[PDB]
Amino acid sequence: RDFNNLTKGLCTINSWHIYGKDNAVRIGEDSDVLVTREPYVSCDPDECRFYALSQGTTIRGKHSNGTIHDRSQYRALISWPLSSPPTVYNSRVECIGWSSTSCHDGKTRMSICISGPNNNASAVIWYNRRPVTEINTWARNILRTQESECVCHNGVCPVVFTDGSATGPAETRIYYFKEGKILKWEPLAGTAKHIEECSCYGERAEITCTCKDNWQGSNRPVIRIDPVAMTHTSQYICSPVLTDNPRPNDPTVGKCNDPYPGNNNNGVKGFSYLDGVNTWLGRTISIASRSGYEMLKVPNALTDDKSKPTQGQTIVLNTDWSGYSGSFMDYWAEGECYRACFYVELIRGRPKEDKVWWTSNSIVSMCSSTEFLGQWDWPDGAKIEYFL
Amino acid sequence: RDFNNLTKGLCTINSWHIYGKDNAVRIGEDSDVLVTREPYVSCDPDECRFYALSQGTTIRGKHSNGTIHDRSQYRALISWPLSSPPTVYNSRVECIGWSSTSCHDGKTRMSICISGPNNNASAVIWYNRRPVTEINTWARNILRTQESECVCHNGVCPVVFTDGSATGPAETRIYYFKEGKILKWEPLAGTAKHIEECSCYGERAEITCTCKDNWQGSNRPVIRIDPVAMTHTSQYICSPVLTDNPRPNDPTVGKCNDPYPGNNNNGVKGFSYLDGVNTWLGRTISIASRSGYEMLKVPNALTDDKSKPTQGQTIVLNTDWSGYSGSFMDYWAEGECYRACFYVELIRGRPKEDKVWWTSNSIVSMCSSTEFLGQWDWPDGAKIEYFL
Amino acid sequence: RDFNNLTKGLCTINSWHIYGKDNAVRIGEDSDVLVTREPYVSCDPDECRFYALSQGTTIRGKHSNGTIHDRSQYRALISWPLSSPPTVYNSRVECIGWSSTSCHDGKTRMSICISGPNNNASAVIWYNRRPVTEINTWARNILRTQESECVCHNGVCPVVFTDGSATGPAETRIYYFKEGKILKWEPLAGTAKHIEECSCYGERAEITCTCKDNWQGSNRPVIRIDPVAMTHTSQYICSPVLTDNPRPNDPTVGKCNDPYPGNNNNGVKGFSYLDGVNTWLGRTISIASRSGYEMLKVPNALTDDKSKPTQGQTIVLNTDWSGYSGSFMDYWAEGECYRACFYVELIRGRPKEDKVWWTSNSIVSMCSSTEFLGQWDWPDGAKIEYFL
Amino acid sequence: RDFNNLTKGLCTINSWHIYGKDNAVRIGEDSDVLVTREPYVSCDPDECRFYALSQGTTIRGKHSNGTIHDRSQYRALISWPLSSPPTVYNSRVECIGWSSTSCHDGKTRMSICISGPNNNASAVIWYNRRPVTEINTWARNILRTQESECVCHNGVCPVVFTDGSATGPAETRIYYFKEGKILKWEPLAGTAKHIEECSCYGERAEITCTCKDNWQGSNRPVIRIDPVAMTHTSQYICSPVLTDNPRPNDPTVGKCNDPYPGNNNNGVKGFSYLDGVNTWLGRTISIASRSGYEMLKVPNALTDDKSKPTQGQTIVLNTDWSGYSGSFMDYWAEGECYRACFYVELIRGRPKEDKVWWTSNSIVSMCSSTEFLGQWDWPDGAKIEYFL
Ligand SMILES: *[C@@H]1O[C@H](CO)[C@@H](O[C@@H]2O[C@H](CO)[C@@H](O[C@@H]3O[C@H](CO[C@H]4O[C@H](CO)[C@@H](O)[C@H](O)[C@@H]4O)[C@@H](O)[C@H](O[C@H]4O[C@H](CO)[C@@H](O)[C@H](O)[C@@H]4O[C@H]4O[C@H](CO)[C@@H](O)[C@H](O)[C@@H]4O[C@H]4O[C@H](CO)[C@@H](O)[C@H](O)[C@@H]4O)[C@@H]3O)[C@H](O)[C@H]2NC(C)=O)[C@H](O)[C@H]1NC(C)=O
Ligand SMILES: *[C@@H]1O[C@H](CO)[C@@H](O[C@@H]2O[C@H](CO)[C@@H](O[C@@H]3O[C@H](CO[C@H]4O[C@H](CO)[C@@H](O)[C@H](O)[C@@H]4O)[C@@H](O)[C@H](O[C@H]4O[C@H](CO)[C@@H](O)[C@H](O)[C@@H]4O[C@H]4O[C@H](CO)[C@@H](O)[C@H](O)[C@@H]4O[C@H]4O[C@H](CO)[C@@H](O)[C@H](O)[C@@H]4O)[C@@H]3O)[C@H](O)[C@H]2NC(C)=O)[C@H](O)[C@H]1NC(C)=O
Ligand SMILES: *[C@@H]1O[C@H](CO)[C@@H](O[C@@H]2O[C@H](CO)[C@@H](O[C@@H]3O[C@H](CO[C@H]4O[C@H](CO)[C@@H](O)[C@H](O)[C@@H]4O)[C@@H](O)[C@H](O[C@H]4O[C@H](CO)[C@@H](O)[C@H](O)[C@@H]4O[C@H]4O[C@H](CO)[C@@H](O)[C@H](O)[C@@H]4O[C@H]4O[C@H](CO)[C@@H](O)[C@H](O)[C@@H]4O)[C@@H]3O)[C@H](O)[C@H]2NC(C)=O)[C@H](O)[C@H]1NC(C)=O
Ligand SMILES: *[C@@H]1O[C@H](CO)[C@@H](O[C@@H]2O[C@H](CO)[C@@H](O[C@@H]3O[C@H](CO[C@H]4O[C@H](CO)[C@@H](O)[C@H](O)[C@@H]4O)[C@@H](O)[C@H](O[C@H]4O[C@H](CO)[C@@H](O)[C@H](O)[C@@H]4O[C@H]4O[C@H](CO)[C@@H](O)[C@H](O)[C@@H]4O[C@H]4O[C@H](CO)[C@@H](O)[C@H](O)[C@@H]4O)[C@@H]3O)[C@H](O)[C@H]2NC(C)=O)[C@H](O)[C@H]1NC(C)=O
Ligand SMILES: *[C@@H]1O[C@H](CO)[C@@H](O[C@@H]2O[C@H](CO)[C@@H](O)[C@H](O)[C@H]2NC(C)=O)[C@H](O)[C@H]1NC(C)=O
Ligand SMILES: *[C@@H]1O[C@H](CO)[C@@H](O[C@@H]2O[C@H](CO)[C@@H](O)[C@H](O)[C@H]2NC(C)=O)[C@H](O)[C@H]1NC(C)=O
Ligand SMILES: *[C@@H]1O[C@H](CO)[C@@H](O[C@@H]2O[C@H](CO)[C@@H](O)[C@H](O)[C@H]2NC(C)=O)[C@H](O)[C@H]1NC(C)=O
Ligand SMILES: *[C@@H]1O[C@H](CO)[C@@H](O[C@@H]2O[C@H](CO)[C@@H](O)[C@H](O)[C@H]2NC(C)=O)[C@H](O)[C@H]1NC(C)=O
Ligand SMILES: CCCN(C)C(=O)[C@@H]1OC(C(=O)O)=C[C@H](NC(=N)N)[C@H]1NC(C)=O
Ligand SMILES: CCCN(C)C(=O)[C@@H]1OC(C(=O)O)=C[C@H](NC(=N)N)[C@H]1NC(C)=O
Ligand SMILES: [Ca+2]
Ligand SMILES: [Ca+2]
Ligand SMILES: [Ca+2]
Ligand SMILES: [Ca+2]
Repeated sequence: RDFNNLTKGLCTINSWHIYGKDNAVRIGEDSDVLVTREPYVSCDPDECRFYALSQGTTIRGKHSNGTIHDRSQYRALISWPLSSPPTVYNSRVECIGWSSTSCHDGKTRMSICISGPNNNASAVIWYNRRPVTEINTWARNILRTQESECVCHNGVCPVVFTDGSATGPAETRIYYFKEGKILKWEPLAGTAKHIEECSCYGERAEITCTCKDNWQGSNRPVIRIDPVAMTHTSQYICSPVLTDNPRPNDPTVGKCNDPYPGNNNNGVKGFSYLDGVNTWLGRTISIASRSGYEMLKVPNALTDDKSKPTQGQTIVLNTDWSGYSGSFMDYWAEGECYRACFYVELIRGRPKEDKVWWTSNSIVSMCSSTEFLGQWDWPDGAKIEYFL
Repeated sequence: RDFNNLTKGLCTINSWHIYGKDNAVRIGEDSDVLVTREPYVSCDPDECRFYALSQGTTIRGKHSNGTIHDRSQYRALISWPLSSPPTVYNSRVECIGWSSTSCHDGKTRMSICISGPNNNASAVIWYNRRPVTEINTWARNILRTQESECVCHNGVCPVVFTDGSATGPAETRIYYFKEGKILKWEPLAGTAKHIEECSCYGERAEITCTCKDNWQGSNRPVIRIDPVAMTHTSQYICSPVLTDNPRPNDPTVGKCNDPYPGNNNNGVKGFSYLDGVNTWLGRTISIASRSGYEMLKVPNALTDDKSKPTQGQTIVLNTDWSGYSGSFMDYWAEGECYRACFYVELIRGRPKEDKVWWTSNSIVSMCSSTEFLGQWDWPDGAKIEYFL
Repeated sequence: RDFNNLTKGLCTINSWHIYGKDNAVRIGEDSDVLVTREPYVSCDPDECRFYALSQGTTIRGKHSNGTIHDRSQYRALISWPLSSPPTVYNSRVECIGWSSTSCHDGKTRMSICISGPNNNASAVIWYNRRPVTEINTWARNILRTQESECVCHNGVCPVVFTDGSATGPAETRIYYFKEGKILKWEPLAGTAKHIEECSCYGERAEITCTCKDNWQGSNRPVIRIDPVAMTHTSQYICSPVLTDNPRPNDPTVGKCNDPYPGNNNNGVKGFSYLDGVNTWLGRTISIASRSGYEMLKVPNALTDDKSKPTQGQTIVLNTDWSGYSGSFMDYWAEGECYRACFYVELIRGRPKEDKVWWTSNSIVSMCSSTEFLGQWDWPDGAKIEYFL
Repeated sequence: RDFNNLTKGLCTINSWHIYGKDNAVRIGEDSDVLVTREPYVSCDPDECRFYALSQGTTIRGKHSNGTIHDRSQYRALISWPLSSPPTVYNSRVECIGWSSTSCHDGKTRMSICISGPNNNASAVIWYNRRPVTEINTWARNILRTQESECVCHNGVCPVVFTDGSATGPAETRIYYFKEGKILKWEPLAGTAKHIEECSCYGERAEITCTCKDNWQGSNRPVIRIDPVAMTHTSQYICSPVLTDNPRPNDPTVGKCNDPYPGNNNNGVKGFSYLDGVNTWLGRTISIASRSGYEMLKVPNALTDDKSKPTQGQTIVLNTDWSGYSGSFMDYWAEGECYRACFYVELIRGRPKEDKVWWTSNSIVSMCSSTEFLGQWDWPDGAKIEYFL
């Protein structure tokens, strides 16, 4: 109809309720489920769906062998109905590639897939299910993007890309697209020293992205975008409650404009909702691996370098595998505020579970409640032994 | 379009004709059919569908082992086309949880799923396929609901929940929702001493629910709701034709305001159509187990403590497994009256058939006919030996 | 929109072109295809679909054992997209039962399914996908109907039923339905001595049905219905080109008002297009079994007791299995005339191929061409050995 | 809405970006994927889809044995969602046959399938999913057509057919259809000596077809059609960059009106975009077999007998199997020009890989970019060893 405008602020997050869960690995042990990774969720005005990067093979299929690898010509961005698993028969291919993002602007959806060899990748921007724009690699070193939904305001949908090293300074760009066409792009500015896999959400005409500093930071970089002025700023979450993985133990004081040191060249895509006292941070429980997942209310985490938790909710037990996590919201729901939501990728198989030769995942997702709801843990649920 | 109003009375029930049957277990022996239990049927203005609580695994899959358990993080309310089986590929997830209800108000559908650990469950009310309201457990002991469709009148859809003990007094509440929001809730009143899994239907602006007294009664409790005044009453079916399971043998006189004794802490979800002489009761044939199923016309069963059958129809032979049963009607059919319908859950596997390690079911459903139709029996039809 | 009226006459049939073929048995050897029999084809104003009586199990499934049987509680009328096979995942259940008919009146579709034990069957008439009318058995001996599409005119859709003996006189009735309700019914009249499984088509406000006299006739009975006056007549195809199976060898002169003798208590559902010189008869090639299939142009077959073929087209070689055949036409196609179409059921398995324990079929269908097209034969195509 | 008119010219082709890839063989190793060959792509105003000739069996099924054969009664033209594989459950049958073409005219789609024995084949032209016209073989020797999409202009959709010898002169005809009806047909004229499997595209009210001279030419014949005047011309691509397979090595000067000699009675369906300096030719890398695939910019290839490449892009490595290739464009995209697209059939199995008994393929497709994008190679990706 008309382009959606981020006119509402976030609802008060007093807890998280269960939103969707596909139990993909459990079900796929005996049905035609595609092997995936790097999942996310994204809404259209009339439907919300699960998204991920297929590996072009079923879990039980013999081609599942070797799916620990990230980039191949057999990957594609696929979407499927909320809480169903990604099967061969219900999965819709949005585009071909090994890194993606996608978002609805209110009128139609823009999906972006990057493919190519390491030194010669290219992004192709689809709008209304047709290819419209193509961007060639600028640093010739794995052009890559969010791995979660982008956000639009009045037709303008900013997207963060990175090209270059994962263990040194790289070239991050913020592209402002409208109907799949490039209106403008900027180089990253601010104090964030390295940007990877941004998780974004929008409220009151501002887009907040919590990304990942693979190079040096255990605290997360944040990019705040003005989609009207088409400008942005960057910094790090000030809080001592560190949210990358692996990471050192929490200090008593964090860093606002520098990476918090202790772990180099590693991390995991993650997210946060930064809204004054209504601030909640997601993170793996383990400081060593992608294990467990919890949400912590840390009032003013973005700007207060001594902020610590005032409330929390466990999502996945530390005795269960987690993985990537990101933000999304249903911008087309009823009500006066946007309900914060997130998903957690539950990785199974390699490298942690190496008795099998594949790597896949299932999805669990939650949204906020103004109630103070009791908590449950939500594991993948599959028994690896069955796959042997 | 507009909210549906219960303006019609029930059609005269002279017999029952076959409405739907999915043969899920038979078919699932060699196809991707989800393991389920606690099924029901519910209509939208343009389609009627089968509903149930998936176990997040196929019947043939290795994860089917252990599906006798009621509550896990792998369950979800799913719906699928009438008479098809619940497959991985055609099942639509309505919400995540291990206890549910769902009903269309004429404009859109409300679905409710409760999830959580025993002492910390929570309900989330979805409307128009979006989460709108959340209710936290009030007694910290398995918050639970109908397991069959709710009913709406002018946008108001009452739902009965219970939280607390299954073998003592508990806290039952009647919530009146409109567009997924709570307009009001009451504690249970009347003479019903324990309420569980209510089966409801609406006619002439009144909603009748035949539930289950797990604690003491072999006769069924009944809750009659006024959706306009948002008030209700409760009692027991007076008739000596006892309809819970297990149960004692039928006496010559029943009880109108107290549970009829003889069996404690057990039962099965069931239903009835209470309409003066046009009254029909459903029940298992066996007084000891979920075996067989028959419909009995017992004129004035609700108010006459000596009422006995004047007609009957066998639905499932006593040599076949039955299970849960509930009511639903197509409130959007043509004609001057609402045609009473019901379903019977045909449970296969554990605990009765323990050579297999799973528990699932298929569905058979009937609706009333003004004709006096010949009868057939409708068993699940699967051979357990094939699964070995 | 509006009720369809049979305002056109048939197109000139100079040959038959391929219309649809599902290769169900071939495909089902390694995919989830339901076991069926008694198939047909029927069109809606915007789509034409394949129909059949499912056996409630896949071909490869263990429950396929015993599917030679005709009537069980696991059968249902299902429809699926033209030329696809009937799979567990794309098959839509129209109603439950072991004998059926279905037709679109221009506004919506009426489907009829009969179920029950032999001495207590009942038909339930569905309209707009809802049950509207029920008819109880009148002779208590396998109430049964067409097994192919009915035809409508201005909302009136006549249907032929038979109840009683298959090897003696029985009680055949012609019901005139409108919006699923009974406007009227007549007993069969005319000279046809036994009626079973009528195949019908409509043109110029008249409905012609070529049925089967199981009891005595090797020539086929014909019922011509006036859907406006709601009256009919009956006789036999006069031609010596006999079209039932099994049957004696063709004589030089046939019978117009009596069954042509030589074979008792047996036959196969079949059809014909009776249109003066534009007359074409379908029949198995073998006079002994359901083997082969050919179309023969026999000018004035209905009224000329010495009529013989003037042209022909082989559909299935005599070295291939055939089975039931019936008529249908797309009453919503463009043009000035109705294009005659038909299907042939290609039965595989029992009783002819008894190395397997199942009985199923695939479908081949043709429509007429005003051209004189070259001919091909169209067998099922499956290798039974593969199923062993 | 209205008939589409070829009002735009082609966009400038500076490179090719990835458009779609189904990884059918990889996925089909463990899921219900139909065996196919002779694929293509074609767009409707609201969706673009993959098309191919099914073999009426899954790859893993036992009936896959023998699928190297081209024509059987078990083949059919099927279409399915872009980039999904052709499965039993998502494939839509357009018509029955072993040679086809299909195109949308802006209002609805016309699909053509030819079936029959070698000496008695016939084409049936479907429009709006209904059979409208039939054409009988004229030379009684494998009536055949494009194997890729046709193109329409103001309702007129020209189609090229050939009937007769594949190793001598044959009878090629250009049919001009409108709403499935024949407006006119011509015999082939011009200098092309043999025509087979034309690949066509339209721009600025002209339709260009790059076909295949099976008999003598290693250079490709080209037919340019005027859909308004309903006339055409024919010649060969003048360029020395030879594009058939097998073929001799490239000379320094090609032939404009005669087949370039060196290889007789063999070839492969292929295509080209002939647009002055904006000219790009596709071809297998190997001069001996269907191996590899590359796109070469050869300015003025059609008219310049000494034209050589000025740029290029590898699509499939010479160490990977290729096969048929053809053109299509989304005539309903936004923008001022038509974006040239093409697909490459990646054949697996027989005759090159004879350890398996089947022959199938997957699809890769690209469209043009005005950017100068980095290149990747796109192989089928399946491991034949897995199928053993
Ligand atoms: C039914 O449901 C309800 C609803 O969920 C249940 O109630 C919930 O219970 C939760 C668990 O207790 C509770 O969650 C905790 O909240 C704490 C904050 O509240 C307390 O402090 C505030 C502020 O003073 C008070 O207002 C309030 O009254 C409380 O006293 C959080 O602080 C908790 O998180 C910390 O502990 C958990 C382990 O429980 C860690 O995993 C987590 O990371 C936090 O601790 C680490 O990080 C901090 C900050 O740097 C460190 O100081 C600390 O030492 C830890 O550091 C180590 O571990 C991390 C992670 O591994 C590592 O990185 C680091 O290096 C160190 O090694 C926790 O979030 C809910 O708030 C509460 N909800 C409500 C509404 O009440 C109820 O119990 C359920 N009922 C039943 C019967 O079960
Ligand atoms: C073709 O189709 C038609 C249509 O279906 C067939 O006709 C139907 O036939 C049915 C079976 O006969 C018949 O059903 C019965 O109806 C009885 C009522 O009708 C009779 O009584 C009235 C009132 O006097 C008369 O008007 C009428 O003329 C009849 O005489 C019911 O009473 C029957 O139910 C009871 O019996 C069945 C077993 O048949 C039990 O399973 C059932 O539970 C009922 O009996 C128990 O409960 C009562 C009440 O408390 C006890 O008194 C009794 O002892 C039983 O108690 C024991 O068992 C229960 C259950 O296990 C246990 O809990 C308890 O503790 C005890 O142990 C039955 O419903 C249809 O009405 C009739 N329909 C029509 C339209 O005619 C026709 O036969 C078919 N044709 C062919 C050829 O087959
Ligand atoms: C390319 O395609 C075209 C198009 O299809 C091919 O041409 C077609 O060729 C067909 C086969 O020849 C042909 O079909 C036959 O048509 C005959 C009628 O035409 C002839 O007679 C008329 C009338 O005189 C002439 O005008 C005309 O010129 C011809 O001379 C039919 O009579 C044929 O059917 C009979 O024979 C077949 C076997 O071929 C039987 O299966 C069939 O049942 C018919 O015969 C039985 O029944 C009759 C009637 O009672 C008996 O008299 C006779 O003895 C048979 O009876 C026995 O068998 C039956 C069945 O088993 C049994 O019940 C009974 O008891 C007995 O045991 C046949 O239909 C097409 O018309 C023709 N089409 C066109 C447009 O030309 C062309 O050949 C193909 N090209 C190539 C290269 O292959
Ligand atoms: C990142 O991405 C970019 C973008 O893709 C990469 O850059 C691309 O690199 C490509 C590979 O180098 C390049 O493709 C080549 O383009 C050549 C034309 O450009 C050159 O010539 C022009 C004209 O002078 C100059 O303007 C320009 O500056 C260049 O110098 C083509 O000529 C190439 O094709 C020929 O070679 C390939 C092998 O590479 C053959 O397979 C192909 O068939 C062509 O050669 C055969 O045919 C010709 C013509 O008849 C014969 O003369 C020749 O001998 C060959 O003949 C034999 O082989 C054939 C086929 O088997 C057989 O039939 C025959 O009988 C003989 O046996 C090639 O197309 C892109 O244009 C370039 N793109 C851009 C935008 O720059 C970049 O490298 C990537 N980066 C990294 C780090 O990898
Ligand atoms: C989001 O904001 C823009 C205004 O920036 C709205 O766009 C106006 O919409 C009306 C109706 O479409 C037009 O007549 C105005 O000219 C539009 N645009 C501009 C850019 O001025 C848009 O409608 C808003 N979206 C919603 C859902 O309200
Ligand atoms: C059910 O009853 C309510 C009246 O209680 C009907 O609601 C009225 O509908 C008309 C048209 O929508 C409005 O103009 C009235 O104001 C509506 N409501 C009220 C609450 O007064 C409703 O239309 C009835 N439903 C149907 C199907 O007739
Ligand atoms: C089939 O015939 C009936 C007439 O018998 C047509 O019905 C008339 O349709 C118009 C528009 O719906 C009404 O105003 C007339 O009263 C209708 N009916 C009768 C029974 O008189 C019907 O429209 C015809 N169908 C078609 C497709 O033309
Ligand atoms: C393609 O061209 C034809 C003109 O040749 C357009 O057809 C005209 O369309 C308008 C509206 O439908 C009619 O009133 C004219 O009579 C139409 N036709 C002719 C043949 O004169 C057609 O609309 C054009 N297509 C598009 C998409 O613009
Ligand atoms: C305190 C529980 C009382 N109660 C109603 C039961 O135990 C019911 O028993 C039965 C049962 O089949 O008897 C299954 C139900 N299972 C299910 N809905 N998943 C279960 N309810 C819950 C919520 O687990
Ligand atoms: C008294 C029965 C006479 N009759 C028409 C038959 O026996 C038909 O025979 C055949 C048959 O293939 O010959 C199958 C039919 N099977 C089927 N429609 N399920 C069956 N009809 C019924 C209703 O069972
Ligand atoms: Ca890091
Ligand atoms: Ca009880
Ligand atoms: Ca007979
Ligand atoms: Ca050649």
